[PDB]
Amino acid sequence: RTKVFVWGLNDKDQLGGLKGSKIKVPSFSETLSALNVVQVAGGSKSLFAVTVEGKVYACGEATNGRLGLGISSGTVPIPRQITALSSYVVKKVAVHSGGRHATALTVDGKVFSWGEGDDGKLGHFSRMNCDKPRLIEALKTKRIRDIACGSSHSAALTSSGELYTWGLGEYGRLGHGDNTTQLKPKMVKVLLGHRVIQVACGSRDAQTLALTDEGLVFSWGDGDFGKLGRGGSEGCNIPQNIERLNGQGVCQIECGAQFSLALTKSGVVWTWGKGDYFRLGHGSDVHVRKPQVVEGLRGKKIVHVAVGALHCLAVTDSGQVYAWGDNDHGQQGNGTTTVNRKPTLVQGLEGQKITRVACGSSHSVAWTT
Repeated sequence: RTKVFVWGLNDKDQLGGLKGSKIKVPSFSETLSALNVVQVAGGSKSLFAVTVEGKVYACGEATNGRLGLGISSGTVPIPRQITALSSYVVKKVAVHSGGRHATALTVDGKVFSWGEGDDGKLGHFSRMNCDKPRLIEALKTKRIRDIACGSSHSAALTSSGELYTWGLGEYGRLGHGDNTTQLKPKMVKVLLGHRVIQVACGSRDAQTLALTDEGLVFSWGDGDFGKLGRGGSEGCNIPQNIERLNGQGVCQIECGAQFSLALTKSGVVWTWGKGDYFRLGHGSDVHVRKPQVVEGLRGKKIVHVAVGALHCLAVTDSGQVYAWGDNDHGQQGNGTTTVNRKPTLVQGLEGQKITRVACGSSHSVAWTT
């Protein structure tokens, strides 16, 4: 039994079966709790769940085929299974919080993509949309161990540590030294000789992050608001090391809208980038152009984080969920629509030892094991 809780925006039933549009307090999801979820992932007004059986369920806005259920208009208000993937064991779904396309990675290392096909982010040597998932033929020969999607590009990394990016080339987010759109996965040759073990992709004029098995964090792409983490606002189409995070023990990296977040093995959260609407968690809405420790969580061992467009969630080792950022749609889970300028204990989860959070554009998810 895996207890799942949702809140935030529900205008397109992306919360999976709640009445109302601004769910302001976490709410037990009967649909999602029944599935026995291993992962929940949130896209643009969309929700995905990977069950312990390896199946995938989707709900939310159907526009652009973002749900992979064979339709490209309307809404799916009850989680439905992505039967295209029924004969595979899916281990993970990657979607950006402001995303209209996604990928699924199977346990044997095959990768499927579906949704909006603009700028080639699906990886099928085209710009076609895909209403149902399709095997990224280009990666058949590679054992893929992780995936990430931005709003306009996608990434996959192999067991050996090589990183592939593809999709919209503009502002250098792909990391190949030019700004050329890539319609098929292309290997980031600069990161060879580093074992890349995780990657994260942003939205709109986007950055990209990579993490190596030695703790090194790399960033590239759009530089606006200092989201690349090296000060100023200069973009870069070549992966550059974020010197400040070296030796910190970074173990997870995420990209919200125009900002970056890192979590360390010892439990520290670092954020940087665009500060508007308090998405960084430092108590003010100024930009932060090199990574800064989120002081409001000092002394709380954070074990899992998730980022939406303008909000963050962090789980403590004791099962408490802290949120910060914008609250126009109740995604803070403080029972109001008041912004959390600093990390704030989420309401209505006491007694529930939460181990995982996820976010979509303006909604939130917490669940147990």
